[PDB]
Amino acid sequence: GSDDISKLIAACDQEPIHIPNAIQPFGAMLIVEKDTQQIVYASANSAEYFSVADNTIHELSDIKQANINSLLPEHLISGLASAIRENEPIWVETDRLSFLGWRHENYYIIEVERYHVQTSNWFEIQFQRAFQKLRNCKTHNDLINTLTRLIQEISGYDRVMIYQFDPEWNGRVIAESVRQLFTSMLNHHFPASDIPAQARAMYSINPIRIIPDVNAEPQPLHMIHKPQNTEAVNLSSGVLRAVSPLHMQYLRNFGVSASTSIGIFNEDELWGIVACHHTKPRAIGRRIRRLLVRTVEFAAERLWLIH
Amino acid sequence: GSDDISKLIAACDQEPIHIPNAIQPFGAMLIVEKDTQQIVYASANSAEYFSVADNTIHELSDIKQANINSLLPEHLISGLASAIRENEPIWVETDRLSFLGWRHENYYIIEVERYHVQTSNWFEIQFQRAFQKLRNCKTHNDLINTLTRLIQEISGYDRVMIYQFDPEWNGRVIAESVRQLFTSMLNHHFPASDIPAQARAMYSINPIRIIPDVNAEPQPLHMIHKPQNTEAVNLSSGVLRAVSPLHMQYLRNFGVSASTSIGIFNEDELWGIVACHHTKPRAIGRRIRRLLVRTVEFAAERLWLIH
Ligand SMILES: *C/C=C1/C(=C/c2[nH]c(/C=C3[NH+]=C(/C=C4/NC(=O)C(C=C)=C4C)C(C)=C\3CCC(=O)O)c(CCC(=O)O)c2C)NC(=O)[C@H]1C
Ligand SMILES: *C/C=C1/C(=C/c2[nH]c(/C=C3[NH+]=C(/C=C4/NC(=O)C(C=C)=C4C)C(C)=C\3CCC(=O)O)c(CCC(=O)O)c2C)NC(=O)[C@H]1C
Ligand SMILES: [Cl-]
Ligand SMILES: [Cl-]
Repeated sequence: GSDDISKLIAACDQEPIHIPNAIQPFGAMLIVEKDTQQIVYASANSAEYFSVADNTIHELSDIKQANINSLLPEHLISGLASAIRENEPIWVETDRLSFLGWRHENYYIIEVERYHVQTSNWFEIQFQRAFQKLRNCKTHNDLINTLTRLIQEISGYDRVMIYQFDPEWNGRVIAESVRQLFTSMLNHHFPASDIPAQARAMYSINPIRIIPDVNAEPQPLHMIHKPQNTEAVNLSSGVLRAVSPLHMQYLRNFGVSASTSIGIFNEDELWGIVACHHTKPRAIGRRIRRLLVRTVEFAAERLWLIH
Repeated sequence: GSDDISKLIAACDQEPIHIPNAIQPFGAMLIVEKDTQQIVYASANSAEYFSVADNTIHELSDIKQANINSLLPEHLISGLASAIRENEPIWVETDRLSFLGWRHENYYIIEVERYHVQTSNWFEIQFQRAFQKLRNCKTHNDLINTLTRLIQEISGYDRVMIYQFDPEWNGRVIAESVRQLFTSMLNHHFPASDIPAQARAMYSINPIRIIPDVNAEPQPLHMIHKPQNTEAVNLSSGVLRAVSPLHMQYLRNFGVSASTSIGIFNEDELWGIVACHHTKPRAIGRRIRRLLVRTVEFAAERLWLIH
C-alpha cells in the first residue's frame, strides 16, 4: 500500500536492517545460547530443512523438544565450541545439507541450505582464467570492464554493474555489462540516501549480499526456549538475513527478481559495489559465491596498483 | 528463446510493424472487403467479443458463416459506406461494446473493445484542472514538468517521461514524474536506433500508442473468405495493432507490464514523446485516451508560444 510505503520511507534511513528477526526462505536458521546450550530461536521454515538431518522433526513445534546434537554435524558443534573470535563463519557440508555457523556475543547462529555435490575442474579453470585476465589489465578502465565481463561470465546474471562512491557517498555507475534488449545504466547517478549508512556497513561484515528471489515470503524467527537476553540477535554475518521490504519493492519496480552484490574494498574503505541483477529468480551455490568474492578481491588489489 | 531473439534483432530495423497481421488481445478486429461487404479477416479472439453482439456466436467458425449486418451496429456500417475520406475513424458505442472503424484502401477496418458506461464529472474536472494549470506555465521548464505531473495524475501510470529528439533522432529524457521507489530516468540518453523510423512514423498516423499488458499473447488475423488482394493490410490507424515481440521483451526487462505513449508535434514534425510505464498491467478506456491526447495537444500549443 502507498501509505505504508510512505511510512516505511519516513523511518527508512534509521531502519535496523541488521535485526530483521526474519530470514529469506532459501535456508533455515537456528540460534543457540552458548552457556545454556539451548536453542533460543528457530526460523519459521526450520522443519522443512532439519527434517533431512533428523527425521523425527515434522513441525516447527518439535524443535523445542529436539536435541542439537541430532540437528547439527558433530564437526560444526566442536568447531563452534573451540572458535574464539566472533563472527567468523564455519562452513560444514553433509551429503544433503550445507551449514554455516558462527559465534556472536552469547549465541551460536547456524544457517543451513540444501546442497548438491558437484565434482568438476570447472572452478579451478575459471579461477585461473579470471586471474590471468585481470593480471593482463594495465589501465583503470580496462580493469573494471574486464571485471564486469568476468562477473557476468561466472554468475550468468542478466545485468552486472559497478557503482563507484564519491567522497560524499553518492553513487555513479562507472561500468556495465548487460544482455541485449536492456536499458543502459552506464553513467547513471544515484544519491547517497539510496543506500543507508548501515546498508554500506554490512559489506564490511559480509562482503557478499544475496537475494535469490524478491517475491519469496520472509520467514520470521520464533522463540523456542526463553533466552536470558531478549534483545534481537544480529544476523549480519550470514547470508539469510531478511531484506527490507522497501528494497524488495525497489527491485521489483526495476524488473529485477534476483540480485547479488559484492563490496569493493580499498584497504578498509568501501570504494564501490559490484551489483548483479536478474529478471528471473536465481540461486547461486556457496562455491560460486566464493569464486565471485575471491575474483572481486583480486581485482581490487590490481586496481590500486594501477591508480 | 535467446537464438530467436538474436535473429529478430537482426531484422529489427527492417521489421514491418504496420502489417503485423496480428493484434493485441484487448479487442477484436474485422477486416471487410468494401465492395462485397464480406469479412476477409478476423482476429482469432473475435468470438469472445462478438458473442456479446450476437449470442448465437460461440467460436470463430461462426464468424465465417456470419454477415456483418449481424455483427456491427447498422449506423456504423452506413457511416463507413457513406464516408468519402480514408483513415478517419468512426467511434460507435452500444450498451456492451465500443467500436472504432475506418475506411482503408480496399477495406473497412473495425476494432471492437468491451465498454462499460461510467457516469461522472471526473473527466470534466480533470480537463479543467489540466488547462488552467498548463495556462499558468510561463517557462519551457515549467510546462514540461507540469505536463508530466498532469499526465501521471490523469492516467495513474507509475512513471511518465518526456523524450525529446535531437536533429539526428536520438532521445533524451528531459522531464519525468514517477512514484517513490523507482530509478530516476531523468537525463538518460538513448540512441536513435532504439526507436526505428517506422515507429516514429506511426505517431503521425495515430498520435497515441497503447500496450495494456506486455505479457498478453498477440492474436493473429485469420483469413475468412479469400480477398481479391492478398497483400497484408496496414493496421496503423487503430490501437489494437500488435506489438513487436522485441519491444515487449524490452519492456519486460525494464519491469514494465503496460505502456502508453503520446506524440508531441510541432506543426507536423514530431518533436518528442510522452511515455507512461506501469509495473503491472493497466487498461485505459477510450475517453482516457482522448483526454491524454487532448492534454498533450494543448500543452504543445502553449510550448511553441513559450519558446
Ligand atoms: C530510505 C531508504 C532507502 C533504501 C534502502 C535500502 N537500499 C538498499 C540497497 C540498495 N539500493 C540501491 C538503489 C538503487 N538506486 C539506483 O539508482 C539503482 C539503479 C540500478 C539502484 C539499485 C542500491 C544501489 C543498493 C545497494 C546495492 C544494490 O544494488 O542492491 C538496502 C539494502 C537492502 C538490504 O537489506 O540488503 C536498503 C535497506 N532505498 C532507497 O531507495 C531509500 C528509499
Ligand atoms: C532495432 C529495433 C529496436 C526496437 C524497436 C522498437 N522500439 C519501439 C518503441 C520504443 N522503444 C524505446 C526504447 C527505450 N530506450 C531507452 O533508453 C528507454 C528508456 C526508458 C526506452 C523505453 C522507446 C523509448 C520507444 C518508444 C516509446 C515507448 O515506450 O514505446 C517500438 C515500437 C513498439 C510498438 O509499439 O510497436 C519498436 C518496434 N527497440 C530496440 O531496443 C531495438 C532493438
Ligand atoms: Cl556463504
Ligand atoms: Cl481509441
